[PDB]
Amino acid sequence: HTQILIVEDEQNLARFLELELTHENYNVDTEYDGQDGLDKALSHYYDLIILDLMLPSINGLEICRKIRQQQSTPIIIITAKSDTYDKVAGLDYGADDYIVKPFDIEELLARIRAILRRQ
Repeated sequence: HTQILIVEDEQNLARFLELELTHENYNVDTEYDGQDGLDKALSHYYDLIILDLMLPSINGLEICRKIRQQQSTPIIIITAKSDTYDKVAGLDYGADDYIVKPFDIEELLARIRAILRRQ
């Protein structure tokens, strides 16, 4: 059973993502703080981690780099706002995909599938 960690401080969006991913037979853990999210990722192996760029305590870009120092775990960054520099930084720091809002859940789910195929 595939395990996903969501690190998202916007509780409405965190809840939407959890519900939609659970409906696809994913087991989902959620953290609402950037440091709790980093701590959780480093203490348990997930199949894929979704990070919001804009997180409290430590932002998603910096969480991504710290995870990737220690693990090969797939990472997707999602964000409300971002230009090409932000995207390039996120992918260069270890993200496997980088998605700007608004996005349709069907695209997120397909990109998860595409990443997990190769694991």
